[PDB]
Amino acid sequence: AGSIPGRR
Amino acid sequence: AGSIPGRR
Amino acid sequence: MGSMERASLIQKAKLAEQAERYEDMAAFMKGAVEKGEELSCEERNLLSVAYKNVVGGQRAAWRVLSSIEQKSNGPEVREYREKVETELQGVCDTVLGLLDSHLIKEAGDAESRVFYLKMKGDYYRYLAEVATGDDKKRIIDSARSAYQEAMDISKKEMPPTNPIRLGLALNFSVFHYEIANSPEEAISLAKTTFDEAMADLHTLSEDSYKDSTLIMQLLRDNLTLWT
Amino acid sequence: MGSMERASLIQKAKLAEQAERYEDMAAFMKGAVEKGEELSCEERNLLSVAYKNVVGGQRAAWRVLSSIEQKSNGPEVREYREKVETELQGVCDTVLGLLDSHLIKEAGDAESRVFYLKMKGDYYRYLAEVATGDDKKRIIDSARSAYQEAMDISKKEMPPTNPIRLGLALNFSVFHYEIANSPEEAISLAKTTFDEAMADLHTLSEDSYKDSTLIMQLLRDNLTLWT
Ligand SMILES: *Cc1ccc(C(=O)NCc2cccc(OC)c2)cc1
Ligand SMILES: *Cc1ccc(C(=O)NCc2cccc(OC)c2)cc1
Ligand SMILES: [Cl-]
Ligand SMILES: [Cl-]
Ligand SMILES: [Cl-]
Ligand SMILES: [Cl-]
Ligand SMILES: [Mg+2]
Ligand SMILES: [Mg+2]
Repeated sequence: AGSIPGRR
Repeated sequence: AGSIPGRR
Repeated sequence: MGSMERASLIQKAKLAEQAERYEDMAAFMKGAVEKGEELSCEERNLLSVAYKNVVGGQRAAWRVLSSIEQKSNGPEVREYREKVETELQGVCDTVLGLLDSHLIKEAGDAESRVFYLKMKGDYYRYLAEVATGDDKKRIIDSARSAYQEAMDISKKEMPPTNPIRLGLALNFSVFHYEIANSPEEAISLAKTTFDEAMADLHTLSEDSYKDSTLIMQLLRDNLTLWT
Repeated sequence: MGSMERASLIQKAKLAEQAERYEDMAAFMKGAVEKGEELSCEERNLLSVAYKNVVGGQRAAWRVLSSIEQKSNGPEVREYREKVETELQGVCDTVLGLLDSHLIKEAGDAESRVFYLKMKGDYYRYLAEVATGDDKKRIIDSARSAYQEAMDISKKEMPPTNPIRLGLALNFSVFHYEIANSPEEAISLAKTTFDEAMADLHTLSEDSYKDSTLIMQLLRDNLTLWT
C-alpha cells in the first residue's frame, strides 16, 4: 500500500 | 567510462 | 545552522535535493525552520521532501533487518535493528519537535495547517510502525488525532481535488489499513475520497487536473490492492 | 568500534550491506580493520564494497554540484560543493589511512597485496578527480605509483583471467583516460588486458569463466566508448 510521494 | 563494481 | 542566512539554507536545501543528499537537505531545512519565520508553500515542500526521504531510507533498512531478525527466531541482528530503529525514532522525534516548536501553532491558513498536521500524523505513523511496548497504543492515537484534525479542516476549507487534501486522505487510509487494523475504514475512505474528487475534476485547469488525477491514481492503486 | 568484537563487526557489515546502509558498513569494516588482524578475501571485499559505495555517492553529488557551479560562472553553490568535496576527501583519507596503517605492509600474498594497492590507486584517483591546486600532480603520481606496483605484482603472480588482475587493469585504464590525459595508454591497456584474458579462458571452470568474462565485458564497453 502506497503513501504519498513528495515530488512528481 | 566504467570502473569496476564491487559486487556481481 | 544558526550562523547561516535563512535564504542560504533554503538555497542549499534545493541544491541538496538536486544532488540527492537528503540528510543535508533535512539539516538545512531544520536550520531554516529554527530561524523562527513561517514557511512558504515551496519551503514546506522542501522540509517534507527532505525528511520523507531520510526516514524512508531508515524504514526500508529497518524492514530488511526486522525480516532477518524474525527468520532467526547471536545478538547482532537484534542489536543492529535496534540501532537503526533508534536512529529512525530520533529523526521522527526531530520532525515532530519542529512541528510542535512552533510550525503548527503559527499555521493559520488551511494549506499550511493541514500540511503540518498531515506530517504530524505521518511521523507518528512511522513511530507506530516500530512500536511494540507500553506506548504503541498512545502513539497510534497521536497519529489518528493529527490526521483527524487535518481531515476536519480539509473537508471544511479545501475542494475535494486539492492535492494536499487528497494526499492526506491517502495517508490516513494507509494508517487505517496498516496501523489501526481497520481495512474497511481504509477502503471506505479511499473510495469516498476518489469519488468526490472525480466529481470535482470538471472545475480544474489542465495542470490542476494532472496534479489531482495523479494522486487519485494512487488511491485507486491501493483500492486495487485491498479489494 | 573498539568495544565490539571483530566477528560482530563483520557480521554487522554484512547486515548493513543487505540493508544498503553503506555508511554503517564502512564504519563496521573500519572497526574490523582497526582490530589489527589481517583480512580474509571476503573481508577485503566487504571493506572495499562499503567505501566504494560511500565515496560513490559523494562523487555523484560532487559532480552534480560542480556542474551547477560551472553553469553559474551568491557563494552558496561553491560553499556547498566545497562541503561535499571536503567530506569526500575525508573518506578517501580514511581509507588511505587504513591501507597505510597497516593493511598493505602486512599483505604478503599476491591476492591481498594487489587488492590493497588497487584500492590505494582508486582512492588517490578519487582525490585527483577533485584536485586543482598545488598537489594535483603529486596526487596523480601517487595514484599512478600504487596502480603500477599492483600491475607489476599481478603480471608476475596472477593468471591473465584473475578477476582482481582484470579489475585492476580496468581501473588503471580509467585512470589513464580520465585522470592522466593518456587515452592511448588507456586504450592499449584495455585491449592487451582483454586479449590476454581471452587467450586464457580455456583454462577456467564454468563459474570462473563467468567471473572473468563479466569483467572483460567492462573492458570492451570502455573500448567501445573510447574508439
Ligand atoms: C501531503 C502531500 C504531499 C505531496 C503531494 C503531491 O502532490 N505529490 C506529487 C505526487 C503525487 C502523486 C504521485 C506522485 O508520484 C510521482 C507524486 C500531495 C500531498
Ligand atoms: C578490484 C576488483 C573488485 C571487484 C571485482 C569483481 O569481480 N566484481 C564483480 C563484477 C565484475 C564486473 C561487473 C560487475 O557488474 C555487476 C560486477 C574484481 C576486481
Ligand atoms: Cl549495532
Ligand atoms: Cl500564521
Ligand atoms: Cl554549506
Ligand atoms: Cl601477512
Ligand atoms: Mg538574516
Ligand atoms: Mg575479541
